[PDB]
Amino acid sequence: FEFTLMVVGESGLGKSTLINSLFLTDLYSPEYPGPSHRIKKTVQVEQSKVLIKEGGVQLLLTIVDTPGFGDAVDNSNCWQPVIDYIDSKFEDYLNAESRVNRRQMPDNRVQCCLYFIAPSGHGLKPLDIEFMKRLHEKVNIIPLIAKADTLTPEECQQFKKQIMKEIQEHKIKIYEFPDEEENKLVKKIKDRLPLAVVGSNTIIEVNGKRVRGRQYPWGVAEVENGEHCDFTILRNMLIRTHMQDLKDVTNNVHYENYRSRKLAA
Amino acid sequence: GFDFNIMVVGQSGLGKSTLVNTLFKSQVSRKASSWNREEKIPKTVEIKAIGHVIEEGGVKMKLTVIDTPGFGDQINNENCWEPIEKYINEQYEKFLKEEVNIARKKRIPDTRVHCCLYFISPTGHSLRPLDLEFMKHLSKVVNIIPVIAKADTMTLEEKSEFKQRVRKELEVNGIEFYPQKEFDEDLEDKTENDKIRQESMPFAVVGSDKEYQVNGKRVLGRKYPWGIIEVENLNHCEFALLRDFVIRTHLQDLKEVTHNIHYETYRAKRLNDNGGLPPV
Ligand SMILES: Nc1nc2c(ncn2[C@@H]2O[C@H](COP(=O)(O)OP(=O)(O)O)[C@@H](O)[C@H]2O)c(=O)[nH]1
Ligand SMILES: Nc1nc2c(ncn2[C@@H]2O[C@H](COP(=O)(O)OP(=O)(O)O)[C@@H](O)[C@H]2O)c(=O)[nH]1
Repeated sequence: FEFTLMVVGESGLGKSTLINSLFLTDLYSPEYPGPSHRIKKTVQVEQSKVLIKEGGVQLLLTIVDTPGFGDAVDNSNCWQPVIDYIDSKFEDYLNAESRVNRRQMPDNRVQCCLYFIAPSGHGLKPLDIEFMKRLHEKVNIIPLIAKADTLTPEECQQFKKQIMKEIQEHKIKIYEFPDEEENKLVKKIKDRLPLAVVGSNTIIEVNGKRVRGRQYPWGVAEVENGEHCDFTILRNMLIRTHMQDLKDVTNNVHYENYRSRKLAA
Repeated sequence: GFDFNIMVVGQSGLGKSTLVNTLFKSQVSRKASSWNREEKIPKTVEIKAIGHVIEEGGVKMKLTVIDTPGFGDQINNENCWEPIEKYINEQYEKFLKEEVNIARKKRIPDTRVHCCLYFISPTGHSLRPLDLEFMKHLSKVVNIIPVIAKADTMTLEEKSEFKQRVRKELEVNGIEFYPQKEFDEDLEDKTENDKIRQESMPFAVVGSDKEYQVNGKRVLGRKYPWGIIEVENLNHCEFALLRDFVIRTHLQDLKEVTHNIHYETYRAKRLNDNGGLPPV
Protein backbone atom coordinates (compact mmCIF):
# COMPACT_ATOMS: atom_id res chain seq x y z
CA PHE A 1 0.00 0.00 0.00
CA GLU A 2 1.50 3.28 -1.24
CA PHE A 3 0.55 6.95 -1.05
CA THR A 4 1.94 10.13 -2.65
CA LEU A 5 1.39 13.30 -0.59
CA MET A 6 2.34 16.78 -1.82
CA VAL A 7 2.72 19.91 0.33
CA VAL A 8 2.76 23.40 -1.21
CA GLY A 9 3.12 26.68 0.64
CA GLU A 10 5.40 29.47 1.79
CA SER A 11 8.35 28.88 4.08
CA GLY A 12 7.63 29.17 7.77
CA LEU A 13 4.01 28.01 7.64
CA GLY A 14 4.75 24.87 9.66
CA LYS A 15 4.66 22.45 6.73
CA SER A 16 7.67 20.44 7.94
CA THR A 17 6.18 20.39 11.44
CA LEU A 18 2.71 19.24 10.36
CA ILE A 19 3.98 16.40 8.15
CA ASN A 20 6.06 15.02 11.03
CA SER A 21 2.99 15.47 13.26
CA LEU A 22 0.61 13.53 10.99
CA PHE A 23 2.86 10.48 10.64
CA LEU A 24 4.63 10.61 14.04
CA THR A 25 8.02 10.16 12.38
CA ASP A 26 11.10 12.21 11.50
CA LEU A 27 10.40 12.50 7.78
CA TYR A 28 12.19 15.87 7.91
CA SER A 29 15.40 15.65 9.94
CA PRO A 30 18.96 17.09 9.95
CA GLU A 31 19.67 14.42 7.33
CA TYR A 32 16.79 15.30 4.98
CA PRO A 33 15.70 18.79 6.06
CA GLY A 34 12.42 20.54 5.35
CA PRO A 35 11.76 22.31 2.05
CA SER A 36 12.74 25.68 3.55
CA HIS A 37 16.29 24.28 3.89
CA ARG A 38 16.48 23.14 0.24
CA ILE A 39 15.67 26.36 -1.64
CA LYS A 40 17.56 26.91 -4.90
CA LYS A 41 17.77 29.73 -7.45
CA THR A 42 14.47 28.59 -9.00
CA VAL A 43 11.43 26.70 -7.74
CA GLN A 44 12.14 22.97 -7.47
CA VAL A 45 9.98 19.90 -6.89
CA GLU A 46 11.62 17.26 -4.69
CA GLN A 47 10.40 13.90 -3.41
CA SER A 48 11.37 11.55 -0.59
CA LYS A 49 10.07 8.01 -0.11
CA VAL A 50 9.85 6.58 3.41
CA LEU A 51 8.42 3.49 5.12
CA ILE A 52 5.87 3.98 7.92
CA LYS A 53 4.23 1.47 10.27
CA GLU A 54 0.73 2.89 10.86
CA GLY A 55 -0.53 0.91 13.84
CA GLY A 56 1.07 -2.37 12.80
CA VAL A 57 0.32 -1.87 9.08
CA GLN A 58 3.07 -0.68 6.76
CA LEU A 59 2.73 2.39 4.55
CA LEU A 60 4.93 3.45 1.63
CA LEU A 61 4.71 7.23 1.93
CA THR A 62 6.17 9.56 -0.71
CA ILE A 63 6.28 13.23 0.28
CA VAL A 64 6.59 15.74 -2.57
CA ASP A 65 7.47 19.29 -1.55
CA THR A 66 8.13 22.47 -3.53
CA PRO A 67 11.04 24.34 -1.89
CA GLY A 68 10.98 28.01 -2.86
CA PHE A 69 7.27 28.33 -3.66
CA GLY A 70 6.02 31.81 -2.81
CA ASP A 71 9.31 32.82 -1.15
CA ALA A 72 10.59 35.19 -3.85
CA VAL A 73 9.89 38.81 -4.74
CA ASP A 74 8.75 37.66 -8.21
CA ASN A 75 6.58 34.52 -7.88
CA SER A 76 5.50 34.55 -11.54
CA ASN A 77 4.83 31.01 -12.84
CA CYS A 78 6.07 29.51 -9.55
CA TRP A 79 3.20 27.02 -9.91
CA GLN A 80 4.44 25.72 -13.27
CA PRO A 81 7.14 23.40 -11.80
CA VAL A 82 4.35 21.74 -9.80
CA ILE A 83 2.24 21.32 -12.94
CA ASP A 84 5.20 19.76 -14.77
CA TYR A 85 5.76 17.25 -11.97
CA ILE A 86 2.11 16.18 -11.75
CA ASP A 87 1.53 15.98 -15.51
CA SER A 88 4.80 14.10 -16.09
CA LYS A 89 3.58 11.47 -13.65
CA PHE A 90 0.34 11.30 -15.65
CA GLU A 91 2.41 10.84 -18.82
CA ASP A 92 4.41 8.18 -16.95
CA TYR A 93 1.17 6.27 -16.33
CA LEU A 94 -0.24 6.80 -19.83
CA ASN A 95 2.99 5.47 -21.35
CA ALA A 96 2.57 2.48 -19.03
CA GLU A 97 -0.99 1.75 -20.19
CA SER A 98 0.11 1.89 -23.85
CA ARG A 99 2.94 -0.63 -23.37
CA VAL A 100 2.62 -3.94 -25.18
CA ASN A 101 3.87 -5.81 -22.09
CA ARG A 102 2.15 -3.78 -19.37
CA ARG A 103 2.30 -6.50 -16.70
CA GLN A 104 3.33 -4.28 -13.77
CA MET A 105 2.16 -0.66 -13.57
CA PRO A 106 4.25 1.98 -11.75
CA ASP A 107 1.80 4.43 -10.15
CA ASN A 108 3.58 7.62 -9.04
CA ARG A 109 0.76 10.10 -9.61
CA VAL A 110 0.26 12.72 -6.92
CA GLN A 111 -2.84 11.54 -5.06
CA CYS A 112 -3.23 14.49 -2.66
CA CYS A 113 -1.94 18.05 -2.30
CA LEU A 114 -1.98 19.93 1.01
CA TYR A 115 -1.91 23.65 0.19
CA PHE A 116 -1.07 25.79 3.22
CA ILE A 117 -2.73 29.21 3.51
CA ALA A 118 -0.95 31.90 5.50
CA PRO A 119 -3.17 32.85 8.48
CA SER A 120 -3.79 36.49 7.53
CA GLY A 121 -7.23 36.61 9.09
CA HIS A 122 -8.36 38.43 5.94
CA GLY A 123 -8.83 36.23 2.88
CA LEU A 124 -6.84 34.54 0.14
CA LYS A 125 -3.77 36.16 -1.38
CA PRO A 126 -3.49 36.31 -5.20
CA LEU A 127 -0.90 33.53 -5.04
CA ASP A 128 -3.37 31.23 -3.26
CA ILE A 129 -6.14 31.97 -5.78
CA GLU A 130 -3.86 31.49 -8.78
CA PHE A 131 -2.39 28.22 -7.51
CA MET A 132 -5.66 26.50 -6.63
CA LYS A 133 -7.26 27.73 -9.86
CA ARG A 134 -4.44 26.14 -11.88
CA LEU A 135 -4.19 22.75 -10.13
CA HIS A 136 -7.71 21.79 -9.00
CA GLU A 137 -8.17 19.77 -12.22
CA LYS A 138 -4.79 18.04 -11.81
CA VAL A 139 -4.64 17.00 -8.12
CA ASN A 140 -6.88 16.71 -5.06
CA ILE A 141 -6.26 19.99 -3.23
CA ILE A 142 -6.92 20.21 0.51
CA PRO A 143 -6.62 23.82 1.73
CA LEU A 144 -5.23 24.29 5.23
CA ILE A 145 -5.17 27.39 7.43
CA ALA A 146 -1.58 27.06 8.61
CA LYS A 147 -0.64 27.89 12.21
CA ALA A 148 -4.19 28.06 13.52
CA ASP A 149 -2.95 29.23 16.93
CA THR A 150 -2.30 32.57 15.18
CA LEU A 151 -6.04 33.32 15.17
CA THR A 152 -8.52 33.68 18.00
CA PRO A 153 -11.72 31.61 17.63
CA GLU A 154 -13.64 34.63 16.31
CA GLU A 155 -10.96 35.63 13.78
CA CYS A 156 -10.49 32.06 12.56
CA GLN A 157 -14.26 31.62 12.17
CA GLN A 158 -14.78 34.50 9.74
CA PHE A 159 -11.41 33.78 8.12
CA LYS A 160 -12.86 30.41 7.11
CA LYS A 161 -16.11 31.98 5.88
CA GLN A 162 -14.09 34.35 3.69
CA ILE A 163 -11.86 31.65 2.20
CA MET A 164 -14.88 29.54 1.22
CA LYS A 165 -16.60 32.67 -0.11
CA GLU A 166 -13.67 33.15 -2.49
CA ILE A 167 -13.32 29.44 -3.29
CA GLN A 168 -16.95 29.46 -4.43
CA GLU A 169 -16.47 32.84 -6.13
CA HIS A 170 -13.48 31.81 -8.27
CA LYS A 171 -15.13 28.44 -9.11
CA ILE A 172 -12.44 26.49 -7.25
CA LYS A 173 -12.94 22.74 -6.87
CA ILE A 174 -11.26 21.42 -3.74
CA TYR A 175 -11.43 17.73 -2.87
CA GLU A 176 -14.78 16.82 -1.34
CA PHE A 177 -15.74 13.69 0.58
CA PRO A 178 -18.32 11.36 -1.05
CA ASP A 179 -22.32 3.82 5.32
CA GLU A 180 -24.10 6.56 7.28
CA GLU A 181 -21.16 6.51 9.71
CA GLU A 182 -19.01 7.44 6.72
CA ASN A 183 -21.57 10.18 6.02
CA LYS A 184 -21.07 11.27 9.65
CA LEU A 185 -17.55 12.63 9.09
CA VAL A 186 -18.67 14.32 5.85
CA LYS A 187 -21.12 16.62 7.65
CA LYS A 188 -18.63 17.42 10.43
CA ILE A 189 -16.04 18.37 7.78
CA LYS A 190 -18.14 20.53 5.44
CA ASP A 191 -18.89 22.88 8.36
CA ARG A 192 -15.18 23.28 9.22
CA LEU A 193 -13.59 24.06 5.83
CA PRO A 194 -10.92 25.10 5.41
CA LEU A 195 -9.40 23.05 8.22
CA ALA A 196 -7.28 25.15 10.58
CA VAL A 197 -4.34 23.07 11.81
CA VAL A 198 -1.59 23.38 14.41
CA GLY A 199 1.61 21.33 14.24
CA SER A 200 4.04 20.29 16.97
CA ASN A 201 6.33 17.39 17.84
CA THR A 202 6.74 18.47 21.49
CA ILE A 203 4.89 16.87 24.41
CA ILE A 204 4.21 18.77 27.64
CA GLU A 205 2.28 17.99 30.82
CA VAL A 206 -1.03 19.89 30.94
CA ASN A 207 -2.77 19.18 34.27
CA GLY A 208 -1.32 15.69 34.58
CA LYS A 209 -2.23 14.40 31.13
CA ARG A 210 0.66 14.76 28.68
CA VAL A 211 -0.52 16.40 25.45
CA ARG A 212 1.32 17.29 22.24
CA GLY A 213 1.26 21.02 21.58
CA ARG A 214 2.94 24.43 21.65
CA GLN A 215 3.67 26.07 25.01
CA TYR A 216 3.29 29.84 25.35
CA PRO A 217 3.71 31.77 28.62
CA TRP A 218 -0.07 32.37 28.70
CA GLY A 219 -1.24 28.89 27.69
CA VAL A 220 -0.69 25.72 25.70
CA ALA A 221 -2.14 25.19 22.23
CA GLU A 222 -2.91 21.46 22.06
CA VAL A 223 -2.54 19.79 18.67
CA GLU A 224 -4.90 16.85 19.30
CA ASN A 225 -7.68 19.01 20.79
CA GLY A 226 -10.63 19.55 18.46
CA GLU A 227 -11.55 22.77 20.28
CA HIS A 228 -8.13 24.34 19.59
CA CYS A 229 -7.59 23.30 15.96
CA ASP A 230 -8.70 20.83 13.28
CA PHE A 231 -5.61 18.60 13.29
CA THR A 232 -7.51 15.48 14.40
CA ILE A 233 -10.04 15.95 11.60
CA LEU A 234 -7.13 16.17 9.16
CA ARG A 235 -5.29 13.08 10.42
CA ASN A 236 -8.44 10.94 10.58
CA MET A 237 -9.56 12.00 7.09
CA LEU A 238 -6.12 11.54 5.50
CA ILE A 239 -4.54 8.29 6.71
CA ARG A 240 -7.20 6.18 8.40
CA THR A 241 -10.33 6.89 6.39
CA HIS A 242 -10.43 8.46 2.92
CA MET A 243 -6.90 7.69 1.71
CA GLN A 244 -8.14 5.11 -0.81
CA ASP A 245 -10.88 7.45 -2.07
CA LEU A 246 -8.19 10.06 -2.71
CA LYS A 247 -6.29 7.45 -4.72
CA ASP A 248 -9.41 6.62 -6.74
CA VAL A 249 -10.32 10.23 -7.58
CA THR A 250 -6.78 10.73 -8.89
CA ASN A 251 -7.04 7.78 -11.28
CA ASN A 252 -10.68 8.21 -12.32
CA VAL A 253 -10.99 12.03 -12.53
CA HIS A 254 -7.67 13.85 -12.95
CA TYR A 255 -5.75 11.15 -14.82
CA GLU A 256 -8.73 10.41 -17.07
CA ASN A 257 -9.08 14.12 -17.84
CA TYR A 258 -5.36 14.42 -18.59
CA ARG A 259 -5.62 11.44 -20.94
CA SER A 260 -8.74 12.74 -22.69
CA ARG A 261 -6.95 16.06 -23.25
CA LYS A 262 -3.61 14.58 -24.37
CA LEU A 263 -5.01 12.17 -26.97
CA ALA A 264 -7.40 14.75 -28.47
CA ALA A 265 -4.44 16.33 -30.31
CA GLY B 1 1.91 71.17 19.58
CA PHE B 2 3.97 69.34 16.95
CA ASP B 3 3.62 67.11 13.89
CA PHE B 4 4.57 63.44 13.65
CA ASN B 5 4.31 61.15 10.62
CA ILE B 6 4.64 57.38 11.03
CA MET B 7 4.56 54.83 8.21
CA VAL B 8 3.79 51.09 8.43
CA VAL B 9 5.11 48.75 5.73
CA GLY B 10 4.44 45.03 5.45
CA GLN B 11 2.42 42.30 3.85
CA SER B 12 -1.33 42.54 4.32
CA GLY B 13 -2.49 40.77 7.46
CA LEU B 14 0.43 41.31 9.83
CA GLY B 15 -1.42 43.37 12.45
CA LYS B 16 -0.14 46.71 11.11
CA SER B 17 -3.29 48.78 11.62
CA THR B 18 -4.02 46.97 14.90
CA LEU B 19 -0.57 47.80 16.27
CA VAL B 20 -0.84 51.48 15.32
CA ASN B 21 -4.08 51.66 17.30
CA THR B 22 -2.26 50.10 20.26
CA LEU B 23 0.72 52.49 20.12
CA PHE B 24 -1.49 55.58 20.31
CA LYS B 25 -4.29 53.94 22.36
CA SER B 26 -6.69 55.50 19.84
CA GLN B 27 -8.52 54.51 16.67
CA VAL B 28 -6.02 56.36 14.48
CA SER B 29 -5.71 53.58 11.90
CA ARG B 30 -7.14 54.29 8.46
CA LYS B 31 -9.62 51.41 8.90
CA ALA B 32 -12.24 52.50 11.41
CA SER B 33 -15.86 51.55 10.55
CA SER B 34 -17.38 48.12 9.84
CA TRP B 35 -16.57 46.76 6.37
CA ASN B 36 -13.85 49.40 5.88
CA ARG B 37 -11.65 47.11 8.00
CA GLU B 38 -12.24 44.26 5.51
CA GLU B 39 -10.49 45.99 2.61
CA LYS B 40 -9.56 44.72 -0.84
CA ILE B 41 -5.89 44.39 -1.81
CA PRO B 42 -4.93 46.87 -4.58
CA LYS B 43 -3.21 45.61 -7.70
CA THR B 44 -0.33 48.08 -7.23
CA VAL B 45 1.29 49.67 -4.18
CA GLU B 46 -0.87 52.60 -3.05
CA ILE B 47 0.09 55.18 -0.42
CA LYS B 48 -2.66 56.28 1.96
CA ALA B 49 -2.58 58.63 4.94
CA ILE B 50 -4.95 59.73 7.70
CA GLY B 51 -4.60 62.56 10.23
CA HIS B 52 -5.50 62.78 13.91
CA VAL B 53 -4.85 65.27 16.72
CA ILE B 54 -3.84 63.49 19.95
CA GLU B 55 -3.88 65.74 23.01
CA GLU B 56 -1.87 64.78 26.13
CA GLY B 57 -2.01 67.82 28.39
CA GLY B 58 -0.98 70.70 26.14
CA VAL B 59 1.02 68.40 23.85
CA LYS B 60 -1.26 68.52 20.81
CA MET B 61 0.47 65.95 18.60
CA LYS B 62 -0.71 66.27 14.99
CA LEU B 63 -0.41 62.59 14.06
CA THR B 64 -0.45 61.27 10.50
CA VAL B 65 -0.36 57.52 9.92
CA ILE B 66 0.79 56.49 6.43
CA ASP B 67 0.17 52.92 5.29
CA THR B 68 1.15 51.18 2.05
CA PRO B 69 -1.61 48.77 0.97
CA GLY B 70 -0.50 46.31 -1.68
CA PHE B 71 3.11 45.86 -0.57
CA GLY B 72 4.25 42.26 -0.92
CA ASP B 73 0.68 41.16 -1.71
CA GLN B 74 0.96 40.50 -5.45
CA ILE B 75 2.30 37.50 -7.31
CA ASN B 76 5.06 39.73 -8.74
CA ASN B 77 6.26 42.21 -6.11
CA GLU B 78 9.27 43.31 -8.19
CA ASN B 79 10.35 46.89 -7.43
CA CYS B 80 7.39 47.38 -5.10
CA TRP B 81 9.61 49.43 -2.76
CA GLU B 82 10.07 52.17 -5.38
CA PRO B 83 6.55 53.66 -4.93
CA ILE B 84 7.30 53.99 -1.21
CA GLU B 85 10.69 55.63 -1.79
CA LYS B 86 9.02 57.96 -4.30
CA TYR B 87 6.51 59.06 -1.65
CA ILE B 88 9.24 59.73 0.92
CA ASN B 89 11.32 61.78 -1.52
CA GLU B 90 8.34 63.85 -2.64
CA GLN B 91 7.56 64.77 0.97
CA TYR B 92 11.11 66.11 1.19
CA GLU B 93 10.23 68.15 -1.91
CA LYS B 94 7.20 69.65 -0.15
CA PHE B 95 9.31 70.69 2.83
CA LEU B 96 12.06 71.96 0.52
CA LYS B 97 9.60 74.42 -1.06
CA GLU B 98 7.95 75.49 2.21
CA GLU B 99 10.81 76.02 4.67
CA VAL B 100 11.37 79.40 3.01
CA ASN B 101 8.14 80.24 4.88
CA ILE B 102 6.67 83.07 2.84
CA ALA B 103 3.48 82.54 4.85
CA ARG B 104 5.49 83.43 7.99
CA LYS B 105 4.12 80.68 10.22
CA LYS B 106 5.63 79.79 13.59
CA ARG B 107 5.74 76.15 12.43
CA ILE B 108 6.34 74.98 8.86
CA PRO B 109 3.95 72.14 7.92
CA ASP B 110 5.84 68.85 8.20
CA THR B 111 4.67 65.84 6.16
CA ARG B 112 7.95 63.89 5.95
CA VAL B 113 7.93 60.38 7.39
CA HIS B 114 9.79 60.52 10.70
CA CYS B 115 9.47 56.81 11.54
CA CYS B 116 8.81 53.77 9.34
CA LEU B 117 7.79 50.50 10.98
CA TYR B 118 8.59 47.49 8.80
CA PHE B 119 6.70 44.37 9.88
CA ILE B 120 8.54 41.05 9.49
CA SER B 121 6.38 37.94 9.41
CA PRO B 122 7.42 35.35 12.05
CA THR B 123 8.57 32.51 9.80
CA GLY B 124 11.12 30.93 12.16
CA HIS B 125 13.63 30.97 9.29
CA SER B 126 15.88 33.60 7.74
CA LEU B 127 14.67 36.89 6.29
CA ARG B 128 12.81 37.02 2.98
CA PRO B 129 14.32 38.74 -0.07
CA LEU B 130 11.44 41.22 -0.01
CA ASP B 131 12.39 42.14 3.56
CA LEU B 132 16.03 42.65 2.62
CA GLU B 133 15.35 44.47 -0.65
CA PHE B 134 13.07 46.98 1.06
CA MET B 135 15.34 47.79 4.01
CA LYS B 136 18.62 48.09 2.11
CA HIS B 137 16.85 50.53 -0.23
CA LEU B 138 14.84 52.52 2.34
CA SER B 139 17.13 52.63 5.40
CA LYS B 140 19.18 55.20 3.50
CA VAL B 141 16.29 57.69 3.28
CA VAL B 142 14.12 57.05 6.35
CA ASN B 143 14.29 55.82 9.92
CA ILE B 144 13.31 52.14 9.82
CA ILE B 145 12.31 50.35 13.01
CA PRO B 146 12.08 46.58 12.34
CA VAL B 147 9.34 44.78 14.25
CA ILE B 148 8.38 41.11 14.39
CA ALA B 149 4.68 40.93 13.56
CA LYS B 150 2.31 38.74 15.59
CA ALA B 151 4.80 37.84 18.31
CA ASP B 152 2.17 35.68 20.04
CA THR B 153 2.76 33.08 17.28
CA MET B 154 6.17 32.11 18.71
CA THR B 155 7.34 30.44 21.87
CA LEU B 156 10.10 31.89 24.04
CA GLU B 157 12.69 29.63 22.40
CA GLU B 158 11.48 30.45 18.88
CA LYS B 159 11.27 34.18 19.60
CA SER B 160 14.78 34.48 21.04
CA GLU B 161 16.17 32.59 18.04
CA PHE B 162 14.28 34.66 15.46
CA LYS B 163 15.37 37.96 17.01
CA GLN B 164 19.05 36.95 16.95
CA ARG B 165 18.68 35.73 13.36
CA VAL B 166 17.07 38.91 12.03
CA ARG B 167 19.49 41.08 14.01
CA LYS B 168 22.51 39.27 12.57
CA GLU B 169 21.12 39.51 9.03
CA LEU B 170 20.56 43.27 9.31
CA GLU B 171 24.08 43.80 10.66
CA VAL B 172 25.61 41.64 7.92
CA ASN B 173 23.76 43.42 5.10
CA GLY B 174 24.96 46.84 6.27
CA ILE B 175 21.37 47.89 6.99
CA GLU B 176 21.65 50.95 9.24
CA PHE B 177 18.24 51.02 10.89
CA TYR B 178 17.13 53.54 13.49
CA PRO B 179 18.66 54.26 15.87
CA GLN B 180 21.76 54.46 13.69
CA LYS B 181 24.90 54.26 15.84
CA GLU B 182 26.51 57.06 13.81
CA PHE B 183 24.11 59.56 15.41
CA ASP B 184 24.69 58.83 19.11
CA GLU B 185 25.26 62.16 20.83
CA ASP B 186 27.42 61.02 23.75
CA LEU B 187 28.25 57.98 25.87
CA GLU B 188 24.85 58.21 27.58
CA ASP B 189 23.20 57.81 24.17
CA LYS B 190 25.53 54.98 23.14
CA THR B 191 24.72 53.06 26.32
CA GLU B 192 20.93 53.17 25.95
CA ASN B 193 20.99 52.67 22.16
CA ASP B 194 23.30 49.65 22.27
CA LYS B 195 20.78 47.86 24.48
CA ILE B 196 18.13 48.73 21.90
CA ARG B 197 20.09 47.82 18.76
CA GLN B 198 21.43 44.60 20.30
CA GLU B 199 18.63 43.30 22.57
CA SER B 200 15.32 45.17 22.29
CA MET B 201 15.27 45.13 18.46
CA PRO B 202 13.57 43.75 16.48
CA PHE B 203 10.60 44.57 18.70
CA ALA B 204 8.51 41.38 18.90
CA VAL B 205 5.19 43.20 19.05
CA VAL B 206 1.59 42.15 19.64
CA GLY B 207 -1.38 44.40 18.90
CA SER B 208 -4.89 44.17 20.32
CA ASP B 209 -8.07 46.21 20.32
CA LYS B 210 -9.96 44.27 23.02
CA GLU B 211 -9.65 44.26 26.81
CA TYR B 212 -10.12 41.35 29.21
CA GLN B 213 -10.00 40.77 32.97
CA VAL B 214 -7.11 38.44 33.88
CA ASN B 215 -7.06 37.60 37.60
CA GLY B 216 -8.84 40.80 38.62
CA LYS B 217 -6.99 43.32 36.44
CA ARG B 218 -8.16 44.87 33.16
CA VAL B 219 -5.54 44.31 30.44
CA LEU B 220 -5.21 44.59 26.69
CA GLY B 221 -4.74 41.23 25.03
CA ARG B 222 -5.86 38.50 22.67
CA LYS B 223 -8.12 35.76 24.04
CA TYR B 224 -7.36 32.17 23.04
CA PRO B 225 -9.13 29.05 24.37
CA TRP B 226 -5.87 28.18 26.15
CA GLY B 227 -5.18 31.64 27.58
CA ILE B 228 -4.95 35.39 27.11
CA ILE B 229 -1.71 37.08 26.06
CA GLU B 230 -1.34 40.48 27.74
CA VAL B 231 -0.07 43.09 25.29
CA GLU B 232 1.50 45.47 27.84
CA ASN B 233 3.19 42.55 29.64
CA LEU B 234 6.94 42.27 29.04
CA ASN B 235 6.83 38.54 29.88
CA HIS B 236 4.52 37.94 26.89
CA CYS B 237 5.77 40.29 24.15
CA GLU B 238 7.79 43.46 23.54
CA PHE B 239 5.07 45.98 22.69
CA ALA B 240 5.78 48.19 25.72
CA LEU B 241 9.42 48.45 24.61
CA LEU B 242 8.28 49.74 21.21
CA ARG B 243 5.89 52.16 22.93
CA ASP B 244 8.40 53.67 25.38
CA PHE B 245 10.89 53.94 22.50
CA VAL B 246 8.81 55.63 19.81
CA ILE B 247 6.37 57.61 21.95
CA ARG B 248 7.95 58.28 25.33
CA THR B 249 11.68 58.72 24.61
CA HIS B 250 12.91 58.94 20.99
CA LEU B 251 9.97 60.82 19.46
CA GLN B 252 12.01 63.99 18.92
CA ASP B 253 15.24 62.11 18.14
CA LEU B 254 13.33 60.53 15.25
CA LYS B 255 12.33 63.92 13.85
CA GLU B 256 15.85 65.32 14.29
CA VAL B 257 17.60 62.56 12.32
CA THR B 258 14.95 62.92 9.61
CA HIS B 259 15.67 66.64 9.29
CA ASN B 260 19.43 66.86 9.79
CA ILE B 261 20.43 63.64 7.99
CA HIS B 262 17.92 62.31 5.46
CA TYR B 263 16.23 65.54 4.40
CA GLU B 264 19.51 67.46 4.42
CA THR B 265 21.13 64.88 2.16
CA TYR B 266 18.16 65.13 -0.21
CA ARG B 267 18.21 68.94 -0.05
CA ALA B 268 21.94 69.11 -0.83
CA LYS B 269 21.40 66.74 -3.77
CA ARG B 270 18.50 68.82 -5.14
CA LEU B 271 20.61 72.00 -5.10
CA ASN B 272 22.89 70.38 -7.69
CA ASP B 273 20.06 69.23 -9.99
CA ASN B 274 18.40 71.04 -12.90
CA GLY B 275 21.62 72.74 -13.99
CA GLY B 276 22.71 73.60 -10.46
CA LEU B 277 22.31 76.71 -8.37
CA PRO B 278 20.69 79.84 -9.83
CA PRO B 279 23.11 82.76 -10.25
CA VAL B 280 22.97 85.32 -7.46
N1 LIG C 1 2.39 29.24 15.92
C1 LIG C 1 2.75 28.12 15.26
N2 LIG C 1 4.06 27.95 14.93
C2 LIG C 1 4.47 26.85 14.26
C3 LIG C 1 3.49 25.82 13.89
N3 LIG C 1 4.17 24.85 13.25
C4 LIG C 1 5.47 25.22 13.20
N4 LIG C 1 5.65 26.41 13.82
C5 LIG C 1 6.93 27.15 13.97
O1 LIG C 1 7.32 27.68 12.70
C6 LIG C 1 8.73 27.56 12.53
C7 LIG C 1 8.99 26.97 11.16
O2 LIG C 1 8.10 25.89 10.91
P1 LIG C 1 8.42 24.93 9.67
O3 LIG C 1 7.69 23.61 9.74
O4 LIG C 1 9.92 24.70 9.56
O5 LIG C 1 7.91 25.83 8.44
P2 LIG C 1 7.95 25.27 6.94
O6 LIG C 1 8.62 23.91 6.92
O7 LIG C 1 8.72 26.23 6.05
O8 LIG C 1 6.54 25.16 6.43
C8 LIG C 1 9.26 26.65 13.62
O9 LIG C 1 10.17 27.36 14.47
C9 LIG C 1 8.04 26.21 14.40
O10 LIG C 1 8.28 26.30 15.81
C10 LIG C 1 2.08 26.08 14.28
O11 LIG C 1 1.18 25.26 14.01
N5 LIG C 1 1.81 27.21 14.94
N1 LIG D 1 -1.80 36.48 16.22
C1 LIG D 1 -1.96 37.82 16.16
N2 LIG D 1 -2.96 38.33 15.38
C2 LIG D 1 -3.17 39.66 15.29
C3 LIG D 1 -2.28 40.57 16.04
N3 LIG D 1 -2.70 41.82 15.76
C4 LIG D 1 -3.75 41.73 14.91
N4 LIG D 1 -4.04 40.43 14.64
C5 LIG D 1 -5.11 39.93 13.74
O1 LIG D 1 -4.66 39.97 12.38
C6 LIG D 1 -5.76 40.27 11.51
C7 LIG D 1 -5.37 41.35 10.52
O2 LIG D 1 -4.70 42.40 11.22
P1 LIG D 1 -4.79 43.94 10.76
O3 LIG D 1 -5.01 44.83 11.95
O4 LIG D 1 -5.88 44.20 9.75
O5 LIG D 1 -3.31 44.21 10.19
P2 LIG D 1 -3.00 44.75 8.71
O6 LIG D 1 -4.01 44.25 7.71
O7 LIG D 1 -1.65 44.19 8.34
O8 LIG D 1 -2.91 46.27 8.69
C8 LIG D 1 -6.90 40.76 12.39
O9 LIG D 1 -7.96 39.82 12.32
C9 LIG D 1 -6.33 40.83 13.79
O10 LIG D 1 -7.29 40.36 14.73
C10 LIG D 1 -1.22 39.95 16.85
O11 LIG D 1 -0.43 40.65 17.52
N5 LIG D 1 -1.13 38.61 16.86
